[PDB]
Amino acid sequence: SHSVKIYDTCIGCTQCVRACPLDVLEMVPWDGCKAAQIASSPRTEDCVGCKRCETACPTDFLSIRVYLGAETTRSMGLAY
Amino acid sequence: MDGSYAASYLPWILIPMVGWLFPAVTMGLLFIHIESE
Amino acid sequence: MDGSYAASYLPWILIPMVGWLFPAVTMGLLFIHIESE
Amino acid sequence: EQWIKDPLNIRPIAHAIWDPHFGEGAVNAFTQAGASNPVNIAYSGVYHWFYTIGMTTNQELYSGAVFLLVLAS
Amino acid sequence: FGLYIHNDTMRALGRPQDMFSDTAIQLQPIFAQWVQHLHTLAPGATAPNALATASYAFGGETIAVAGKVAMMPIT
Amino acid sequence: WLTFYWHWKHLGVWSGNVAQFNENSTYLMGWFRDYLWANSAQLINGYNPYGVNNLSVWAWMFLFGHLVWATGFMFLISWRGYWQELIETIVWAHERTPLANLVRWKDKPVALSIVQARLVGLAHFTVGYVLTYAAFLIASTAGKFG
Amino acid sequence: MALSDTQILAALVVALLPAFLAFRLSTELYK
Amino acid sequence: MALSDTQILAALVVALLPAFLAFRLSTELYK
Amino acid sequence: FVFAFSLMFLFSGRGYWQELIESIVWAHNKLNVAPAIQPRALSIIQGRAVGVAHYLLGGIVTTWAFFLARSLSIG
Amino acid sequence: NQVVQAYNGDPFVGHLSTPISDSAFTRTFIGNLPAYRKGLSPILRGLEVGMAHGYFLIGPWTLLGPLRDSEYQYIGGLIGALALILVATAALSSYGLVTFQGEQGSGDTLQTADGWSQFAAGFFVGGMGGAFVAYFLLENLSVVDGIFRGLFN
Amino acid sequence: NQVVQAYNGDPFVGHLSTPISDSAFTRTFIGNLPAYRKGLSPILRGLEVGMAHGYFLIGPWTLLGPLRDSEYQYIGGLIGALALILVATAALSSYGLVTFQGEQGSGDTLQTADGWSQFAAGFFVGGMGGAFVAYFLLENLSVVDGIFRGLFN
Amino acid sequence: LSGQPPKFGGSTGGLLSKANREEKYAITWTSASEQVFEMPTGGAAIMNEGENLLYLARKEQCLALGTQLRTKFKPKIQDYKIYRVYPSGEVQYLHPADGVFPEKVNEGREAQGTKTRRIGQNPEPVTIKFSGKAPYEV
Ligand code: CLA
Ligand code: CLA
Ligand code: CLA
Ligand code: CLA
Ligand code: CLA
Ligand code: CLA
Ligand code: CLA
Ligand SMILES: CC1=C(/C=C/C(C)=C\C=C\C(C)=C\C=C\C=C(C)\C=C\C=C(C)/C=C/C2=C(C)C(=O)CCC2(C)C)C(C)(C)CCC1
Ligand SMILES: CC1=C(/C=C/C(C)=C/C=C/C(C)=C/C=C/C=C(C)/C=C/C=C(C)/C=C/C2=C(C)CCCC2(C)C)C(C)(C)CCC1
Ligand SMILES: CC1=C(/C=C/C(C)=C/C=C/C(C)=C/C=C/C=C(C)/C=C/C=C(C)/C=C/C2=C(C)CCCC2(C)C)C(C)(C)CCC1
Ligand SMILES: CC1=C(C/C=C(\C)CCC[C@H](C)CCC[C@H](C)CCCC(C)C)C(=O)c2ccccc2C1=O
Ligand code: SF4
Ligand code: SF4
Ligand SMILES: [Ca+2]
Repeated sequence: SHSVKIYDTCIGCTQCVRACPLDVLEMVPWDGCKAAQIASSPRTEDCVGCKRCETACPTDFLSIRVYLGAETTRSMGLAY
Repeated sequence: MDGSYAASYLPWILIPMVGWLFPAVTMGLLFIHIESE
Repeated sequence: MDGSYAASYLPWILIPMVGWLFPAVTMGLLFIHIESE
Repeated sequence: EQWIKDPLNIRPIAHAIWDPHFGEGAVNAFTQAGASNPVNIAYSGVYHWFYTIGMTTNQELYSGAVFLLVLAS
Repeated sequence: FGLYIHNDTMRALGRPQDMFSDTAIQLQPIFAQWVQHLHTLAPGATAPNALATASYAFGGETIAVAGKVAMMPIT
Repeated sequence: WLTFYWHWKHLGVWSGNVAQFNENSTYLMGWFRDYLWANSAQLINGYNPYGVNNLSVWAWMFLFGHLVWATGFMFLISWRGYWQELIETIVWAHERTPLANLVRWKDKPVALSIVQARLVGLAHFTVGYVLTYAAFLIASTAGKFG
Repeated sequence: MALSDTQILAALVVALLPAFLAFRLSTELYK
Repeated sequence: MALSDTQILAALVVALLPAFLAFRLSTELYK
Repeated sequence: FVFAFSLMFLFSGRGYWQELIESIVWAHNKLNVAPAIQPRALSIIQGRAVGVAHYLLGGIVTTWAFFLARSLSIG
Repeated sequence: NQVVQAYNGDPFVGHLSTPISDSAFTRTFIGNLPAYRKGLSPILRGLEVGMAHGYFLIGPWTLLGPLRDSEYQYIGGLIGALALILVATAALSSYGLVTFQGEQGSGDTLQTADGWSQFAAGFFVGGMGGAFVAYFLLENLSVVDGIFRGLFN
Repeated sequence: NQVVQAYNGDPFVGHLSTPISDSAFTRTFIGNLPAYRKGLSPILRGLEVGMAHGYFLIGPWTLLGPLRDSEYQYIGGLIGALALILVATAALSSYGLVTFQGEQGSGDTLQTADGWSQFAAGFFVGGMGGAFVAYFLLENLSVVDGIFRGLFN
Repeated sequence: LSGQPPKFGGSTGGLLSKANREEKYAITWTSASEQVFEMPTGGAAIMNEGENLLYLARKEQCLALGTQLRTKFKPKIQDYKIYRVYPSGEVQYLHPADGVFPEKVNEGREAQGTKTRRIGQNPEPVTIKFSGKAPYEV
């Protein structure tokens, strides 16, 4: 299972969740930005690691980070 | 058994096939069919 | 394959042992080891 | 022992070839350096190294190999 | 390619009898040789108004122009 | 580059024809013609339709090293998810083929990872590089002096 | 001059001594 | 005059085509 | 040359090359000659597109020069 | 009508009911092959698989092997296929030790640790002696020819 | 430290956990022998025991029997060991009729009346043909030597 | 999980042996009209009127359909439920987890993966060499 970490530089423009193809990410309430929301990763067991969230992140450097960890059936994306 | 005709090896193999292999397969296949539930 | 050196019967048996018997045992034992629970 | 009597002419033999895939052409081609069997010519230079450091017999090279088996142990 | 690798190895081991060649285990293109034979026999039989073959590459005459081959049978 | 330079300069020194190197190494065609093409002649005739000699194993190794070096180009140019989608057809083919679907893998067949075939293609490149040159280095020198 | 048959066979019996000690090292390193 | 080896063998290969269609007709008549 | 030049693009990839360029961008920023159009490495498709262009340019030009010099010499 | 349908009704199982994969002839020939025939113990499954596989396996080394132009053409074809079956039964038995080690199922006897070892035991016996009987028919080919054309009557 | 302990933790069972009896190499070699290998059916584990035993058994009568100085040295080595395996499988089958007659245990498949008879059936088939394949390698030893040194290429 | 399957002629891209051994994935949606949708396993199937039940091999294939069901139709299907189906019969309901689509912020959702520091404020690997933990873990 990979690790998806969300850092405090989040602006809450929800682009990582919309770029997510595996329903890993969701928006939770937060107080550290103007949009008052931070990305969260409650479902990293379904994380394939394809880093579409990191492409969609507009902040510098990144507010979301995917670290490729142990490979399972779900993370290797196998239909077999 | 000899033969001056061409493909004289064909009765060498078809006589024991139509004679033995064809009845053993077919009567074998018919014995499963006519006695199946 | 001949040989004027002594123990020329030893490459007669060690070449098919290192060539065949050593990998079939080792990759045999590795296949059980890397695929066991 | 054959090579040290003429190091400029005799080809140093690495080891013997034992390959069942060899035909009669390749047996006759690799039966070289005055040998009676298919051999590989040494190009590592160990013959020049062993002859310079005093080794002159196959008994000395054998005693060196057995000692290095013991030294590996 | 493994046919090529086989007789690359068999020629290297000094075994020309074990190769895939015309002096050894033969792989004749018998369907293409038959098609070449049909095209050589095509004028008169199946192309009766054609005087010569469609191409001399199928078989037949060697064509020279200036002491130099224009077309030959490609066996 | 440096072992080509060492070998070609020493090939003229050992044969006495130092002017072969000194007047052809200044341009790359003399490197191509008088060194690569010229000295590979006895190598590639290690076996032929008219027999073999002692350079037959080096002729086979020379072509062996060409094959291993070129096979590494597959792992370095073609990349992973081409092959993963190709394996998924092969995985489907095994699962739907009778008498063979009774045999099943324990480890799921996947493509080699992105780092892995960069290593595997490099290992083929390096083993292909070395076995090519060591065949050419030896058979051109032992064919000329040995 | 040449080595004898009993010299080659003795070297193989001596070679079982690194064969056994490499087996002990390999199983110790695996632990 | 006489038939060749490739004429007798080609007659067998054509004879699959009634053999395949007699199998289809026999299974269709059985249904 | 161009066949071997292709393997720089085919075997490598742009995250090495972008990190190399930003060191050369530093040496242009040191001498105040950094361009306003920011130097980027080629994209991943273009890194493959350049490599496949130079490979097939290099290989065909080799064969064209090999075929034409051989077949002009013979005859 | 349409003769390519969904495989066994479900259109979302990744297979198609084709005239090759799911015809009437396919379901009665594949299903009556030794690996799939109903009621067979795996010792008879492996034996009939082994006898078939051992029989044609001396063929490539007899007619194309390195001994094909010596006086030991049929001997060298046999030892090639006998050593192939020995690797083949070792490939079976190592597979069965690996594949069936955590638990034993109940639906299929063949997909079980003791069942697959009966399959490997049957494949070994039919594989070597099926190779040996075809070797025996090839060394005594002059006898078998005289049988089949009545030279001994 | 100490390399001899109580066997399996109990100091009052009459055995000792020695480097010969209970080492790691002993437990993975004895336990992977056919008689102790996990998951094997008795027909395969009988076969693998038979193939090993039949193979070396022609060797004493080949090189030391009464026919060793005639033209039938390998036949008399085979005939001497075929009848020994036949006594051996008669010893196995009569043992299984005696040892397992009262009840069938659920623990070991090999220690059961039908299980021990599969063991004897495997030992017979592997024993005789394992004797025959070594006989076949001995009568055709001139072929096998020419294969192993490439005299037929 | 009730629903008639969509009208599909079958494909080779669907379920393999993983579906009946490890897990499979079921997507359930309600359609207003009988419409044509592109199957994520290859081919085109037809939505049934009312509830549809489609079994797919991967969670990505269900979400590739759910992305398509939400943006490639003139009435948007924004009610698709995605399940994980096990061979033992137990069904785990996956998407959307709280009944609200995850791009919209919902209360009662707890933050996982948040670290309350920058990505350059991660500790050095030299300080954690033999603890076994990554710089993003501890
Ligand atoms: C129904 C017609 C007919 C009959 C009465 C015969 C009779 C005979 N054939 Mg045959 N033959 C026929 C058709 C026929 N043939 C056709 C048209 C061919 C050309 C492909 C052959 C090719 C052929 C060969 C090459 C051989 C014979 C041979 C023989 C003899 C032994 C049988 C055998 O080995 O069959 C072997 C025959 C085949 C494998 C092919 C037969 C295919 C036909 C068309 C099947 C006919 C089925 C029939 C209509 C259905 C009857 C149903 C009824 C029994 C209820 C015997 C004289 C052998 C011979 O000459 O021995 C000296 C032999 O070697 N035949
Ligand atoms: C048209 C069919 C036909 C033909 C071709 C034969 C032919 C023959 N019969 Mg026969 N016969 C038949 C029908 C036929 N019979 C019927 C209908 C009866 C009742 C009237 C008889 C009654 C009869 C008697 C009473 C006897 C014969 C015998 C003979 C054989 C004499 C030589 C011999 O010892 O063979 C030995 C040959 C065999 C036993 C056949 C097997 C040979 C092949 C090569 C073995 C193949 C095994 C192999 C592993 C499997 C191949 C796999 C496949 C995929 C290729 C000869 C082969 C005599 C004999 O000795 O035969 C046993 C004998 O005793 N016949
Ligand atoms: C590591 C050094 C080394 C190398 C690479 C070779 C290479 C070779 N040996 Mg060997 N040999 C060596 C050590 C070496 N030997 C030692 C020290 C002895 C003296 C006891 C022998 C005894 C010997 C015999 C008697 C025979 C060979 C033969 C041969 C050839 C075929 C392989 C074979 O049958 O091996 C068989 C070798 C043995 C049974 C004993 C070798 C034991 C060594 C020490 C194991 C080395 C393990 C290594 C260091 C670990 C690294 C592995 C790593 C790559 C993963 C080949 C030329 C054959 C030959 O001459 O063919 C013509 C042959 O008949 N050798
Ligand atoms: C270093 C290993 C090595 C060696 C020693 C051999 C040697 C040989 N190969 Mg081979 N080869 C190998 C590796 C090797 N190969 C690999 C890596 C490849 C892939 C490139 C090839 C590809 C290859 C091809 C494609 C072919 C050969 C064949 C040949 C054989 C030619 C003669 C023949 O018919 O053999 C027959 C001999 C055998 C099959 C070996 C069995 C003989 C023993 C005595 C049987 C023992 C059984 C016994 C019951 C068990 C003993 C118990 C034990 C405790 C003592 C010869 C034995 C040809 C052939 O005919 O071989 C099948 C052939 O077709 N080779
Ligand atoms: C298909 C053809 C083929 C095959 C398979 C053989 C086979 C062999 N030849 Mg060869 N040969 C061939 C063609 C071939 N040759 C050609 C065309 C030529 C030109 C005429 C030669 C010329 C030639 C010569 C000059 C020599 C041989 C030798 C050898 C022997 C190797 C001895 C050895 O130690 O092996 C063991 C093999 C290895 C150590 C290499 C294995 C490398 C693998 C890929 C990687 C290492 C293993 C890896 C780490 C893990 C794998 C798992 C493992 C633990 C089980 C063997 C009989 C030598 C010989 O006779 O031996 C003394 C030798 O000197 N042959
Ligand atoms: C000379 C170099 C080389 C070789 C050997 C390969 C090999 C392969 N390519 Mg290719 N490829 C190459 C360069 C090469 N490629 C490069 C430069 C590119 C980058 C653009 C690619 C990109 C690529 C693609 C994109 C595709 C292939 C595919 C394939 C396969 C072709 C079909 C097949 O299996 O044929 C049979 C195998 C061969 C001809 C390889 C030689 C096998 C030898 C003869 C066997 C020898 C016996 C063996 C070694 C014995 C074992 C001994 C033991 C010690 C291990 C094969 C695995 C295609 C594929 O996989 O589709 C099926 C595919 O789609 N290639
Ligand atoms: C590289 C490919 C290759 C090679 C070179 C060979 C070559 C060989 N195979 Mg083989 N084979 C192969 C691939 C190949 N095979 C494949 C892929 C298949 C499909 C699985 C087969 C299936 C096969 C069979 C089933 C047969 C052959 C046979 C043969 C031999 C035929 C030579 C011949 O005509 O003279 C000698 C052989 C003959 C003249 C034919 C005799 C056939 C038998 C003895 C007659 C059967 C009588 C009767 C019908 C049986 C009834 C039994 C009764 C109890 C009812 C030869 C050694 C034959 C064989 O092994 O004979 C011992 C044979 O029967 N092969
Ligand atoms: C009392 C005493 C002294 C007197 C010592 C006397 C009176 C004699 C000493 C002799 C000695 C100490 C000899 C040492 C020999 C060491 C050897 C031989 C080591 C070899 C190691 C290797 C690794 C070689 C491997 C190889 C071999 C085997 C080959 O065959 C060739 C290849 C090669 C690789 C070279 C002194 C005055 C000092 C001071 C006070 C103590
Ligand atoms: C019809 C058909 C087909 C074909 C088939 C084939 C491919 C055939 C083959 C065949 C085969 C391939 C067969 C085999 C045979 C074998 C046999 C029949 C064997 C037997 C054996 C015996 C006789 C015995 C032996 C022995 C001995 C001698 C001693 C030791 C032990 C034992 C007991 C083992 C196909 C698929 C196309 C499909 C369609 C249908
Ligand atoms: C390592 C080790 C060891 C050793 C071992 C040994 C002792 C060996 C032996 C070996 C053996 C002793 C083996 C055997 C072999 C055998 C074989 C491999 C056989 C097989 C068979 C086959 C090949 C086939 C056959 C047949 C035929 C031909 C026909 C009839 C029937 C049958 C099928 C059966 C010891 C103990 C010290 C311990 C430590 C470790
Ligand atoms: C070298 C290299 C670069 C660096 C290449 C760059 C930055 C492009 C260099 C362009 C130069 C400036 C000009 C190239 C030649 C022009 C096409 C010439 C135009 C015609 C002239 C006459 C003007 C990559 O970006 C790259 C990306 C992905 C995989 C491999 C590689 C790679 O190998
Ligand atoms: S890597 Fe892909 S699946 Fe994982 S969180 Fe990022 S976008 Fe979602
Ligand atoms: S990580 Fe990026 S995409 Fe996700 S909420 Fe923060 S700023 Fe938006
Ligand atoms: Ca030969």
